[PDB]
Amino acid sequence: MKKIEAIIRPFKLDEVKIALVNAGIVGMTVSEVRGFGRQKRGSEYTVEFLQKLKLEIVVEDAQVDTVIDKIVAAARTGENGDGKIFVSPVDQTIRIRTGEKNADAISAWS
Amino acid sequence: MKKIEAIIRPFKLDEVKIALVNAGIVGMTVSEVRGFGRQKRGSEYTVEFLQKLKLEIVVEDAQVDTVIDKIVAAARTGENGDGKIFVSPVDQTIRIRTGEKNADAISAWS
Amino acid sequence: MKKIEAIIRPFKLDEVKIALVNAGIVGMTVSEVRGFGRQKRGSEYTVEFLQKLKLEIVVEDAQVDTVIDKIVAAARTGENGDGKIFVSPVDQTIRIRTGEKNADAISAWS
Ligand SMILES: Nc1ncnc2c1ncn2[C@@H]1O[C@H](COP(=O)(O)OP(=O)(O)OP(=O)(O)O)[C@@H](O)[C@H]1O
Ligand SMILES: Nc1ncnc2c1ncn2[C@@H]1O[C@H](COP(=O)(O)OP(=O)(O)OP(=O)(O)O)[C@@H](O)[C@H]1O
Ligand SMILES: Nc1ncnc2c1ncn2[C@@H]1O[C@H](COP(=O)(O)OP(=O)(O)OP(=O)(O)O)[C@@H](O)[C@H]1O
Ligand SMILES: [Mg+2]
Ligand SMILES: [Mg+2]
Ligand SMILES: [Mg+2]
Repeated sequence: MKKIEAIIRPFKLDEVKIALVNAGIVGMTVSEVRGFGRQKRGSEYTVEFLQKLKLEIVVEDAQVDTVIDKIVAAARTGENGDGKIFVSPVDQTIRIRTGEKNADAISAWS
Repeated sequence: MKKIEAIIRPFKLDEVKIALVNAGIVGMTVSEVRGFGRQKRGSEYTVEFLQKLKLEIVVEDAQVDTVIDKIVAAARTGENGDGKIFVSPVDQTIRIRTGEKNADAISAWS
Repeated sequence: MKKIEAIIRPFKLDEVKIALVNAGIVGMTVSEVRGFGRQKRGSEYTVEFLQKLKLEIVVEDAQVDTVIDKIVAAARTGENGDGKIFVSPVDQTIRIRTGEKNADAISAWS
């Protein structure tokens, strides 16, 4: 199991969501965040942090590469600021209503 | 050390908090998020993302199973949408005020 | 690659940002959160969760100790509530605009 955390442009949420759902994703969490990247000592009057959305998608390992490709293709515009993806390990997943775990708590297959 | 990330119904925060504190938890972070799960191509007029709270609780490994059980018991209602828990590894924890690490930065025992 | 998650006092954002940028950091994400720590059964009228900012900084492993030290030095005040840092593994990083990975998606060196 892995967590895919994708930081995207806010306007891209629905395009990314549709891509993910059509690829078989059946869960995801979205956070409002602000950030900076490489910015191709500070100011008291201006703000370097830009609004983004943080998508968190917990998947099985066999899904990761597909998910990444779907996100990148849907989120990209070609302009600096398109976002960044971080993949990290997940040890266990539990569905609260039922107590089901791992693939049972993630998968479209029940 | 592990991070327990629990996505719960907003109204359940205080019931879950009380359960955790009574089980000996002495730290946690809460985020406002939106999400979807299995939803037992999109719309321009309606919103599939539902408001939830993201609880992040960093614990020692011996605490994990207890914490999960306390969260599930307090958060559950039986209706779809009760939430989901993800456990992930933590390599190091540091308390900023003192520089203490790991168990010293987590534990109720000082 | 590691994720450094630093929970800090809101007023400290710019001091911490400046320290990180001067140490060579060229990316970070900030979240509004609420939390509690050790609090040196609840109430219906009062709120134990305190506003904090969650900084997420994905770095290469050689940067971690420097980053931690910069954060702690900039964020500390000496009063309870100064914050907490969690370090966790990252398996892969992808820049959305270009598809670059790992160090190429993190580093100041291109
Ligand atoms: N190393 C990082 N750690 C944590 N968050 C980051 C990091 N780099 C970028 N981010 C997040 O991703 C968002 C988008 O970054 P952005 O797309 O500008 O990256 P970039 O490296 O500057 O690439 P580009 O050249 O395409 O702009 C940032 O606003 C921030 O929220
Ligand atoms: N795989 C996932 N990855 C990331 N976040 C998820 C995932 N699945 C669910 N979530 C988060 O958990 C919240 C609650 O999900 P929910 O309880 O509806 O899960 P479910 O799998 O549909 O189970 P149920 O049948 O009990 O509804 C979602 O709104 C989202 O924030
Ligand atoms: N174990 C934990 N898991 C998750 N978040 C935590 C944990 N401990 C603290 N936090 C987060 O860090 C914030 C700051 O905690 P705080 O600095 O009060 O920690 P503390 O352990 O009480 O240390 P101090 O004695 O310096 O107050 C909390 O409000 C919460 O957001
Ligand atoms: Mg950029
Ligand atoms: Mg559901
Ligand atoms: Mg405290």
